[PDB]
Amino acid sequence: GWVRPDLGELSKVTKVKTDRPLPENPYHSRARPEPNPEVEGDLKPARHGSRLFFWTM
Amino acid sequence: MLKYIIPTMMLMPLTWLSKNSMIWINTTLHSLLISLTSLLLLNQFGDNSLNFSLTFFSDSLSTPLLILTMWLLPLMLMASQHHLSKENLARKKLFISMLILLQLFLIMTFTATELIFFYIMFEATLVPTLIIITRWGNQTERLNAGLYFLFYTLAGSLPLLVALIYIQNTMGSLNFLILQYWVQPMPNSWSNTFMWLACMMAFMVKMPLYGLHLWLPKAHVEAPIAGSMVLAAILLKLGGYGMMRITLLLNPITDFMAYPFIMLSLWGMIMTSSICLRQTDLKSLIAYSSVSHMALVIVAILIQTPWSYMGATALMIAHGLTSSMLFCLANSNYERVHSRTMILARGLQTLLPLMAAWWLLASLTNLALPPSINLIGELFVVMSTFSWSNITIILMGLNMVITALYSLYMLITTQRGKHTHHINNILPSFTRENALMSLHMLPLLLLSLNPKIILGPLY
Ligand SMILES: CCCCCCCCCCCCCCCCCC(=O)OC[C@H](COP(=O)([O-])OC[C@H](O)COP(=O)([O-])OC[C@H](COC(=O)CCCCCCCCCCCCCCCCC)OC(=O)CCCCCCCCCCCCCCCCC)OC(=O)CCCCCCCCCCCCCCCCC
Ligand SMILES: CCCCCCCCCCCCCCCCCC(=O)OC[C@H](COP(=O)([O-])OC[C@H](O)COP(=O)([O-])OC[C@H](COC(=O)CCCCCCCCCCCCCCCCC)OC(=O)CCCCCCCCCCCCCCCCC)OC(=O)CCCCCCCCCCCCCCCCC
Ligand SMILES: CCCCCCCCCCCCCCCCCC(=O)OC[C@H](COP(=O)([O-])OCC[N+](C)(C)C)OC(=O)CCCCCCCCCCCCCCCCC
Repeated sequence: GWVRPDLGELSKVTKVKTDRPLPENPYHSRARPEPNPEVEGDLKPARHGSRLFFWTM
Repeated sequence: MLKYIIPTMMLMPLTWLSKNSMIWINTTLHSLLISLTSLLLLNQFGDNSLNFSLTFFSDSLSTPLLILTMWLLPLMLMASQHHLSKENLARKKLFISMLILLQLFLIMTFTATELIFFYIMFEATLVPTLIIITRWGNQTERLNAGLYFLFYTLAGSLPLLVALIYIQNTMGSLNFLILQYWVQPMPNSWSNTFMWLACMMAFMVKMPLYGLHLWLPKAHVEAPIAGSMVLAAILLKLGGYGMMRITLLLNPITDFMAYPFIMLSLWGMIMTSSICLRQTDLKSLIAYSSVSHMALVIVAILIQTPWSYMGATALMIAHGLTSSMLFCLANSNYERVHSRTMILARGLQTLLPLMAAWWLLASLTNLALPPSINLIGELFVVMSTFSWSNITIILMGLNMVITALYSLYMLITTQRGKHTHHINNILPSFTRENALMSLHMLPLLLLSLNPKIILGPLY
């Protein structure tokens, strides 16, 4: 009573019902480094300008 | 200080839009108006310096140098308009532009509130001076003299740039007003020894120090007359101004770093006056006299007492006027005999009596005749160096004897004796020449009446 698969069937992506748990960390990665802080705030003008030796703007 | 910078820049369209017969008269007139306006800087106070802006200020040291600088431009235009009479109109306007631009650099060199602005203006004053010497100088040696003038100053001043940027990174500022209150003691180390050298050797070259003065009797001789006037009257005093600013920061290491340079200048004022005793070139005699006079200003800054600073700034102003007049007298004879040889034209009092009176008065101010400010500055430096060490009176007195000797030897050689027979193009003194001599001498004599405006920040 076995039926041979048609052209296209054995390459289908099928879904599998399992009882084992999903691997939560399969790469065994350690804790990632904390990122650098983002920039926040409103952008104020430069305090007394460029501060390049005598340039007052 | 912007009310003096803007008219000096407006002298550029005033000299390029003038009519071709009017380019001397207009620049002379309006530079005399700027020199009249220069007297507003005498708003000085006993406690505070006249502090204009974040960029410009003027204490009682920079103010006489400013008034002398703004007074020197019309006199340079009067001195230099006869030998540049046959010049192209465009090259004549370029010469006047270089003079105006050198004044423009100097008047914001002395008023620089921050020290790297002082450095930029201070080394900016090389370029119009170099162009004047190497372009409108007369003989072959002007190119070599421009090389020596450029490459002593930059060799001295490029360590000064690293020193000032180091102070900018350490103190946080090169504002002189802030550094009057944030100055820290500079202790003994080799790092601070080379700090002292980098802060001082540029100004030692510009004074000039004895042993480093070899740019000067070629740059002052091979320049034209306006170049010789500005080099003798202002550009040597840039060095003393920079010393009096920068020795705020160099304590207490100056109290033993000064000894070799005090020896060099106390012996150089003897040796260069002795050199003046045996000069054949009159213009070189005035050059080595300038070295001999600036040696005392170096000693007075390095001993850093109040009497020494007062005498040094008085002697700087007095020597500016006196040496500018001596170069102009030398030019007044060079435009007749076409030679700088001092023994050639003799007996000139028999031919030019009032010009010989101007020779007499400039030789008397050169030998520091009281009550001239020459003698005031000379005398205060001698008081302070005597309080420094009692044995320096030997060198100061021997210098004064040799100074009187070469001053009156110059006078007797050029003016007295039998006149030279084969010279017959000795014209009478022009009104321009006598007016130039009087505009040097009469402020120098009127400053004996009220001498407190040339005695610096600590009168
Ligand atoms: C209602 C709406 C409208 C309202 C309008 C209100 C205003 C009405 C007037 C409108 C016009 C305004 C014009 C500009 C304002 C004045 C700026 C000024 O004087 O700054 C002083 C500035 C700092 O002095 P301050 O006392 O602290 O400030 C006073 C003000 O508060 C200055 O204010 P500040 O604190 O904001 O200044 C900012 C800052 C202040 O500066 C700083 O923080 C210090 C750094 C300055 C530069 C240093 C460079 C050093 C190396 C270069 C050396 C150059 C040598 C000089 C030139 C040589 C020949 C080209 O300036 C800069 O960063 C700009 C750089 C310098 C340019 C100045 C403007 C020039 C405009 C015209 C150019 C014409 C040619 C002039 C010659 C070219 C060079 C200037 O001084 C200088 O820069 C010295 C030079 C003088 C500047 C030029 C004078 C302007 C007028 C020129 C007319 C004559 C031309 C003659 C013919 C051409 C030349 C042959
Ligand atoms: C603010 C108001 C001020 C008012 C008062 C002004 C104070 C004095 C200012 C300057 C004075 C000298 C300028 C004139 C002489 C130079 C040109 C010349 O040779 O003329 C000869 C000529 C007459 O001779 P000439 O026979 O026709 O022709 C000349 C000969 O070919 C050949 O000539 P020569 O060899 O036969 O004759 C030259 C003769 C030759 O004799 C000498 O060279 C000997 C002089 C040195 C030894 C004696 C004096 C020693 C020191 C003591 C005096 C000062 C202190 C006194 C106080 C008491 C003690 C503390 O020298 C004199 O006669 C000069 C007399 C005045 C001497 C002043 C000191 C000069 C010595 C060098 C500097 C010394 C330290 C500075 C002293 C500063 C005092 C203010 O004179 C005139 O035509 C005069 C022209 C106009 C002169 C105006 C002077 C002031 C102008 C200032 C304008 C702005 C302010 C407004 C006030 C105006 C008031 C009038
Ligand atoms: C006129 C011609 C001759 C001009 C002579 C000019 C002066 C001579 C000495 C100049 C030394 C170089 C500039 C030093 C600037 C000092 C700044 C500073 O922070 O110093 C402390 C610093 C200290 O280092 P630091 O600042 O990194 O460390 C902090 C300070 N401590 C050490 C306390 C922790 O000094 C130096 O780093 C080195 C200073 C000496 C450098 C020697 C090299 C130059 C040798 C002399 C050359 C002279 C000209 C020769 C050519 C002439 C023409 C052909």
